[PDB]
Amino acid sequence: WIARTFYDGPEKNYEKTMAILQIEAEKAELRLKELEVRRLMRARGDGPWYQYPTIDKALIDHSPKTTPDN
Amino acid sequence: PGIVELPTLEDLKVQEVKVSSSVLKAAAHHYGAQCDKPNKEFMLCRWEEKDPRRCLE
Ligand SMILES: CCCCCCCCCCCCCCCCC[C@@H](O)O[C@H](CO[C@H](O)CCCCCCCCCCCCCCC)COP(=O)(O)OCC[N+](C)(C)C
Repeated sequence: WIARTFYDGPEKNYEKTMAILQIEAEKAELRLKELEVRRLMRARGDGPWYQYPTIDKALIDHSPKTTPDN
Repeated sequence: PGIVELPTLEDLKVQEVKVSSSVLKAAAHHYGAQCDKPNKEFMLCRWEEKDPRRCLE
């Protein structure tokens, strides 16, 4: 009676644990991957991250400048 | 890095205009009216090449 009215079967807890373990394992591997990706982008600068501004080339004036040699 | 190329001293010889700035200023308007074509060719070459060594002729 106690088992019937207060508790559930073992399969429920077993499969809930399986799902929880999957979630945590993927989170751990994602954390490692993100750390490595951040390190690579900060070192190489070719990624979307750690992009530091440079001078906009639309500011340059391309006209004759009173002297032939610029 | 690299060796700069310069024209020889013989390459820079020309019959020089030996009149002073007052004579030049007095003649300037008719000079510009008459000698426009070679002057314009030289100045176009000068702002297009951006190099004195490419404009000697
Ligand atoms: C001879 C008898 C021998 C056995 C004695 C049994 C004693 C029972 C009292 C002790 C209870 C222990 C604590 C249990 C707390 C958790 C129970 C909880 O899990 O059950 C919930 C229900 O909780 C109960 O309603 C709590 C009862 C609280 C009262 C206990 C008895 C004493 C109450 C005294 C009140 C006095 C008021 C003043 C009177 C004047 C519903 O659970 P649920 O998450 O759906 O479960 C899913 C699985 N299912 C679907 C199979 C169930």
